[PDB]
Formats: sequence, structure tokens, C-alpha cells
Amino acid sequence: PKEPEQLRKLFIGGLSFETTDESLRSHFEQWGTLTDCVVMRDPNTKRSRGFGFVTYATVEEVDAAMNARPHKVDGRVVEPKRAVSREDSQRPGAHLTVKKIFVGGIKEDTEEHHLRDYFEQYGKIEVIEIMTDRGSGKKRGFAFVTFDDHDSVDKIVIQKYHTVNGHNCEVRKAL
Ligand SMILES: Cc1cccc(N2CCN[C@H](C)C2)n1
Repeated sequence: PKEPEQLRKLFIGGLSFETTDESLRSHFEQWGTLTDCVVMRDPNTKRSRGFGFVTYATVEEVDAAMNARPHKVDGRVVEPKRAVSREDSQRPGAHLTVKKIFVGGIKEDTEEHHLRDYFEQYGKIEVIEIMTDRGSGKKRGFAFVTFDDHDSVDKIVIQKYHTVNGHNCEVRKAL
């Protein structure tokens, strides 16, 4: 059972106009088997649009490619991004590239270390903010986690489930 193809794709932005299907593939095959690899071009001029896509055979290969950033492809540092659902987008077909998540449903007994221990395996955490009531100081049952990079957030929001401190949590991109 293969993971859905959408979860195995990387958009590669910022390409050199000299990058080709072949040179993009040669580069990105270092991190996995590529089932597809295309440079987007103008339909009339064939001039590169400056972005392309690669599709790996597995999600672990996507992760390996993302963990090997920064990627300098044909002399230019490119911008890889994995796909997320429309619910974590501001408009169809656009990526909301952010470093912060909202975590809801954690109630009053969840502490900073619960969030750190769980989320640190998705990326490097810079800020954990457990939200408390402005008047009483009581925990409100939600938090924000800020990472050093957007791929952590992208991996997080595409999971169907997050269980933190025994709670089934709602997690979404923030700001
Ligand atoms: C497959 C994938 C992953 C991440 C972003 C992304 N896109 C945003 C930039 N514009 C292209 C056409 C779509 N596509």
C-alpha cells in the first residue's frame, strides 16, 4: 500500500532557468527513487518558469530530501516544499508557508514539556506558548508552537491525528 502520491511530491521553487528534467532528477535522486520529475516551462517558448516538481516513491524519501536542505541545484539554492491540505491553505493551489502551529484540545493539565516532547521530533522548536486567561491565569486549553522552519509545520498538519498528553488535539497552521 503506497502512501498517496500527493504526500510524496515536492514543489521545487527558485530553479535556475538552465535546470532540466534530467538535471533536477539527477540531483534529487540522491535522496530516493523518483517516480516523476518535471521542470515547468512556458508552453510556447519552452523557457523555464523557474519551478518544478519531483515525486518520490515514499514519504521517508521526501523527509530525507527535506532534511538535506539547503539544496543548491545547478548553482542556485532552491526552495522545496511539500503539499498540505486546503484547510491549511489561504487559497486553492497556494502554500501558506509558516513556522507556527495552533494546538487545541489540550485542556488544563497539559504542560510545556508535554508539547516539547511530542513536537520536537517534527522539527527544532523555538517557542512554546501555553495560553492562559488574561484575567485569572487559568490555562485555556490551547497553545502555539513555533519551529525554526516550515517543513515541521507541513509534516504536522497533514497527519490525521495528534495525541498529546492523552488528548486528541486539533492542530492547524497559525498566522
Ligand atoms: C505539490 C506542491 C507542494 C507544495 C507547494 C505546491 N505549490 C505551491 C507553488 N505553486 C505550485 C504550482 C503549487 N505544490
